[PDB]
Amino acid sequence: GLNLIAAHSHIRGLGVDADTLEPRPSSQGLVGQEKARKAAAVVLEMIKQGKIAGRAVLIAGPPSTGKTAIAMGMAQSLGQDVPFTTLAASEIFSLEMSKTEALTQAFRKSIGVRIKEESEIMEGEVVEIQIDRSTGGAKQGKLTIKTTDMEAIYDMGSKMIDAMTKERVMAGDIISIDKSSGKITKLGRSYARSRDYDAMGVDTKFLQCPEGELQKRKEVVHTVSLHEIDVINSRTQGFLALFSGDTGEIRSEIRDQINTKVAEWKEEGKAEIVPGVLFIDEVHMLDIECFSYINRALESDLAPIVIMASNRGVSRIRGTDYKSPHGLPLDFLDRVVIINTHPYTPDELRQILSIRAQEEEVDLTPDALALLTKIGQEAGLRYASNLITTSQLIAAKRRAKQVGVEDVQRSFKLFYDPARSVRFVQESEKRLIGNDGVVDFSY
Amino acid sequence: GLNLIAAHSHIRGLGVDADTLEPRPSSQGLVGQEKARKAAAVVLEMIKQGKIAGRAVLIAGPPSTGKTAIAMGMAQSLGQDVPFTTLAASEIFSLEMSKTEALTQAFRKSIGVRIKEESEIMEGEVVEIQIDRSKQGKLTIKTTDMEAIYDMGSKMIDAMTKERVMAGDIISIDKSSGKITKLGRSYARSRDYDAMGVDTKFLQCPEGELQKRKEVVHTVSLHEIDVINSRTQGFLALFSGDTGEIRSEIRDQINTKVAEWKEEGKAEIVPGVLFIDEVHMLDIECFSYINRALESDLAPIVIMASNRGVSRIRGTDYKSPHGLPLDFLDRVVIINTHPYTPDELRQILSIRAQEEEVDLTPDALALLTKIGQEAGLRYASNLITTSQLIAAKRRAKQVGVEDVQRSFKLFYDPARSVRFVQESEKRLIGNDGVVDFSY
Amino acid sequence: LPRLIWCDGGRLDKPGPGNLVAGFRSKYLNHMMNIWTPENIRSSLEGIENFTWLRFVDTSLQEAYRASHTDVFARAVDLASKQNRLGHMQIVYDEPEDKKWTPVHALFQICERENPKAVA
Amino acid sequence: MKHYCDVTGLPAPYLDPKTRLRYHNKEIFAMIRNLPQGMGEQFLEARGAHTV
Amino acid sequence: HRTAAHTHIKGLGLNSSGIAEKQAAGFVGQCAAREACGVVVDLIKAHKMAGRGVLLAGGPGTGKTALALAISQELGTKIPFCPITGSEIYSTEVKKTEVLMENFRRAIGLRVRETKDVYEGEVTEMTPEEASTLLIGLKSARGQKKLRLDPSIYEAIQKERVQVGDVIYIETNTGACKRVGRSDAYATEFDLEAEEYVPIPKGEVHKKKEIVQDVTLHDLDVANARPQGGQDIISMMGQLMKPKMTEITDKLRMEINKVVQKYINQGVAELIPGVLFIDEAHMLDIECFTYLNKALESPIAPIVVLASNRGIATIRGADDLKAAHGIPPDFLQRLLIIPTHPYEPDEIRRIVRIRAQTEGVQLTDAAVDRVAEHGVRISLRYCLQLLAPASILARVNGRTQVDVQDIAEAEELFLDARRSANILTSTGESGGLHGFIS
Ligand SMILES: Nc1ncnc2c1ncn2[C@@H]1O[C@H](COP(=O)(O)OP(=O)(O)O)[C@@H](O)[C@H]1O
Ligand SMILES: Nc1ncnc2c1ncn2[C@@H]1O[C@H](COP(=O)(O)OP(=O)(O)O)[C@@H](O)[C@H]1O
Ligand SMILES: Nc1ncnc2c1ncn2[C@@H]1O[C@H](COP(=O)(O)OP(=O)(O)O)[C@@H](O)[C@H]1O
Repeated sequence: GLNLIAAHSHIRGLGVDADTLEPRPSSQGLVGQEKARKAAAVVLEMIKQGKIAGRAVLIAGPPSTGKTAIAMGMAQSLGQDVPFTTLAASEIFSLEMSKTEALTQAFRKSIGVRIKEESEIMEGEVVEIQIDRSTGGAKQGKLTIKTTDMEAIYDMGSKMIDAMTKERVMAGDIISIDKSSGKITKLGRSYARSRDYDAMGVDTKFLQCPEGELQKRKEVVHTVSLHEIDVINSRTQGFLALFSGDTGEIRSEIRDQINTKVAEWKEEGKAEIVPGVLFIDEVHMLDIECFSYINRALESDLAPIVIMASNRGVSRIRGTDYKSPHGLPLDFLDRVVIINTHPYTPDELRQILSIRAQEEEVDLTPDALALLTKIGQEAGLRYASNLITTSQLIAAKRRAKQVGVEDVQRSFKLFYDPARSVRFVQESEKRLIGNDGVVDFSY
Repeated sequence: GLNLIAAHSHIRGLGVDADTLEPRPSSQGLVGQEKARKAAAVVLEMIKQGKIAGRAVLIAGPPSTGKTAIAMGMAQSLGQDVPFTTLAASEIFSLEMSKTEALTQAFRKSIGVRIKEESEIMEGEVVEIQIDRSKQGKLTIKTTDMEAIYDMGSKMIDAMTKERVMAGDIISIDKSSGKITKLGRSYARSRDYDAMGVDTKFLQCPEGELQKRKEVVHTVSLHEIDVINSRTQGFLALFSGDTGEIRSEIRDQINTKVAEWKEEGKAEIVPGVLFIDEVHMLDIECFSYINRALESDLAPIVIMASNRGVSRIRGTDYKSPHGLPLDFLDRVVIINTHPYTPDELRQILSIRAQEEEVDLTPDALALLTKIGQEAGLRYASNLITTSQLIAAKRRAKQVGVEDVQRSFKLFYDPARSVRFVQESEKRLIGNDGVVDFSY
Repeated sequence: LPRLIWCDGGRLDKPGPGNLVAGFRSKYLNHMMNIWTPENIRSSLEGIENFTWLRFVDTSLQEAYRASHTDVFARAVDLASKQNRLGHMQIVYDEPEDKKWTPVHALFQICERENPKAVA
Repeated sequence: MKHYCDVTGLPAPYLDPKTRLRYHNKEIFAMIRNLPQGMGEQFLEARGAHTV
Repeated sequence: HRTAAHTHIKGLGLNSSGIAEKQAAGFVGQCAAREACGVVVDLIKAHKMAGRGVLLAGGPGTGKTALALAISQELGTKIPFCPITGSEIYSTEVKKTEVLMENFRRAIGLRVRETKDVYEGEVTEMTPEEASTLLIGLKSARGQKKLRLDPSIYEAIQKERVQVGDVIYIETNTGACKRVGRSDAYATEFDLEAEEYVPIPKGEVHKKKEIVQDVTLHDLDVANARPQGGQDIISMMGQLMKPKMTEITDKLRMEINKVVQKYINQGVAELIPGVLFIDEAHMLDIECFTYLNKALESPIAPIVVLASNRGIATIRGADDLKAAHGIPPDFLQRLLIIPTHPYEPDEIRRIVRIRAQTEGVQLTDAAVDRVAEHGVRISLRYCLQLLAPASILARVNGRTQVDVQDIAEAEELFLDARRSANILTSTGESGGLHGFIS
């Protein structure tokens, strides 16, 4: 399809027992990190129950230790039923709006309003339309329509005749009508009328006739975030700003009205509130002004749960000239719990490389897998995973059916790992541009 | 109403014997500061005469020494005869416009143009309209006291039609413009309808004669005439802001025309005051502009206040007195305010207690005066209202000593707060972010 | 979108059953407690009060009230129905004895009563 | 005029093009087109409708 | 309902004399700070004072934001309580002083009472009666009524696509109207039409309701500065047409004061001065505090409550200046200052029990004691976070209540910042493969 293979495509979930929250040593694409995956499983329970508001969890650990992997596992195990918002901290630095507005919008995207609405909908194959134009048009008309089970004629009002002539409905068209509003959508064309469609090229697809009742009360479930309600109410076609993104700094009295309106709908039972989760990757890229905002944005009943990831040691907080653990001020870290991810053992590296090789289309000999595992221990899990693709392409060019040690060794020779590339810049120092800007171009 | 009791509500004027400018020790709310009040009274005489352009006066002194009180007293005793623009220095740092543009506006807000005008206006309730669509027609219109029939020209019938005038509407006609305005409907027509349009307003019918004529005095600042001329309906920007950086050739042409209106006696120019409060927040680029701006024939008198010692000038890294460039201070005369003696504190606390309508016992006022001496005037002033609220919880009629004492223990003064910070060093967040949340 | 949001009072500005605020707020903020309505302007039209200038900017109280309530497109259409007569006065009222005559109700329209374009 | 099912009198969304009977659902449409050769006209005759 | 950080705080827990109960309304301790907040509540409810400033000062987690939200609840829903952090002032769209000025006016409320005259029915008649005035007939299941229509509300009804047989809603006092649909007595006009058929209203065709309506002076600012909502249709284009915030002039705010005072004199409107709360006030810069000196001098101005947790700290935007609270000493003279002190071990045990029964967590007393040890030794704010995980762990362990084992497991799954700082210290040793990035 459209969706290609990416770094995380193998992650299908958290790999955890739904009864006990015990993580399995490998399942759903996640290997190891068991203490961290158990803690992430407890956080999913908090999210799905919705009771607790504005918890902030930090996933802290070295690079390539599965902090994003666990975050993808949580997103995949919540599924489409819950708002999950994936923010890179670099995105808050908009030119369109202030940092705190961008953080408000991110929080507001992460609470859903869930609304259930019925419509009668009419769906069937068109047997016939006649229309009388006299000559101004649309004076009267009749629709005959069927399913495999039922056939009816309808007398049409003139605005339905305008809908029919707008959407060029003809005999054989399979249509649905949202009769609460009278938009008509041409679901397709019946195969039984294929020869009527003289203007349709050979690439044209055809459906079978619809089934059952011509009219059904379909029930639709909508989830709309608080941010969408905010943006709708910002200008005459404010919803367009959900796509073009040119929302200004939306005024807070609009949001306060909406908060009141949604609490009204909750108590009336017209709607339900669905608290989601905001994920902030590389949270250390936020500055001291962002953190002091987030402190108190977490205190609302309409706060999502927040989940954050950091690679950083004791490091300088942005927007100040002093250093703190994770790169985050202690003022903020007081309201956070930390989940820590560890480095992998060799058998965990072997398993992750195997899963990555099976998610890719790669037939991998046992000695190539052993070599890639040793490279993993010495050069890191990402570099070994990047060599899988490379070795497959080398093996394919020599027409080989399997990736052998020979192909991994070409890959290892052609593409340096970070440690070898660091050595390369240290040995090549006079030929590279140094931090003083000096370089020598001569032989 | 909307005018609640503020910190300067007791200041009702400068408190000087106007024939001689000698300050009376306590009058019009101002206590003490006689040397500064006499200097301020001499500045008022320069302002009221108007002949001197672009003097700058700095009111300098420690916090809570009446620098704002004296400038408010000048506003109160200059009166609405003359413009008095009050600018906090923080307001110059606009996103809509340059710093120097923002200052050019504040300078021009402080110069009035005054015009005296006879306007002839008809206002009344419409009785009926008749039209001879053979164009001509007749309007019948009433006050409470008079009624008449007027012959309408064709364009008046067009305008009456386009503006949808009907019987029971209150309308005005400006005879100079020849332009209608529907003001509303009379309260007598409230019974016409079971449902009203959103835009409809009821009025009392006009009263007296129909065709009134009135002598009106108009005072308009040079900044208003800038904004009006900036764009086709620029008068809307007078309220929303939204001026942009008004191009200088507009201002030059306005200055030239206002000079003609004075030469022809059509208008008089009314120079006023710009008060730049906490002027040390301006930067080196601002002060360099103000140097030239003061040197102009249409400059207001500028007054400014500072409480800074020797302090860093903003936009550079060297220090200077008052926080201001010496190049700028060379253009400024300086008025210095002083700390208050206990008997001056006692009076100011009494003036505040009267304004806040609090009945202090004599011992409460004595203790509160000692607190003001030991902990500062603003802190003791804040304890007046606090003690009233605590006394009311006792259902007490007068503020007793115990109500001042309880106010004192519940609310820390700045010095006691600074001690609390020093004794809490490791539990509060230091300048290096370190804190310990442990017990 | 569900009709709860898009139609039945999930939109703050549109009045109806289940949006009792919007009809009130529309009337009071645009008419009753609105500074640009002619009854409010007429209270401030004198002295040093905030509409004192309106006497001289060549616009009626009705026109000031329209320009505050219609959007910049609607105002631009209304501006099509108007004439550069102050620019024509520059052609005509020209001699020293014409004393650069300007309608006193248009006195502050300085930059259109005099500019080089109309002469050119 | 409100629309009722010719067979059962329940509300009828549908009018059959062939028999001209109004009907409630797919079950009664199945009955209506399986009627004996004279029976559709009897259901019309309870409305006092006729096609002869 | 959901459970956020302060949802156990119902109010200040004061006696009728204003003395604090040692544990009430969800508070434990802070009696001195609660009593001082009680006097601030009196200062707000006694409408007569403008622009008094208050500072809450004390360490993180000492309850400064509990106190500000307890004020907001003693103060009820009537009075505006406008919370912001000092970090929110830095708009990209208007200067900082306008953002403060707007929030000053959001804190001042104006209450109006309308008798809303509502008609809702099926349209029976739409007859002209003027040369332009209609009679509209409306029907419900309980009778009919006829309304004489003002020519302008008639055009409103005509811009809604209203016809005979439609169901419409009219606010006859405000002049609003809505097409609800077409009455389903017409549902068989055709067998298909693009139309929304609704039942006739089953109640009375006319309803009279008393509504108390609140606005703020900032709502008046916004409404008078620019055409709003359905007036400003071209705003849909974005770019230059967006409803940007603008640097509203004092001339506008002065006309709003005049017009509002007129409706107060007539008794139509009731003024309600409220609170602006600025949490994280140390994030305000020197230019903000300078403006607050002027803004607190105006005779209409809310009571302003600051909170700060800084010790002696540099003033933002003025690196040369250090002062207590991060508040410049110039400004600090204006403020009434309330100190909030650190909690003791037994006070922490009490707060833990209050939070547990608010979250619905049931604890053994050994679990209470073990959780409270983490408040003494690590942080109160860390105690409270452990309760919800331990409740989940207990139920998947099949227990009916949280016990020591579920606390001990929660401690291991969810580290505090101190233990995780020890990990960072022990592991950030090198630029090697497994180090944290320093
Ligand atoms: N425990 C794991 N199980 C399966 N795949 C993993 C695991 N840990 C990491 N990966 C994969 O290895 C790569 C690197 O880990 P990642 O989570 O992206 O790094 P970081 O922790 O720096 O965000 C990713 O493609 C990720 O999907
Ligand atoms: N001479 C005075 N007479 C009366 N009230 C005064 C006097 N000086 C100061 N005050 C009052 O004390 C408070 C602080 O004085 P103010 O002038 O505002 O301080 P600053 O000198 O820092 O500008 C204000 O409420 C002010 O009205
Ligand atoms: N005296 C108290 N009684 C009960 N709960 C308290 C008390 N003080 C603080 N809390 C709660 O403990 C937490 C920390 O206090 P908080 O007010 O957030 O600290 P800060 O002063 O940093 O804002 C909050 O959840 C608050 O509701």
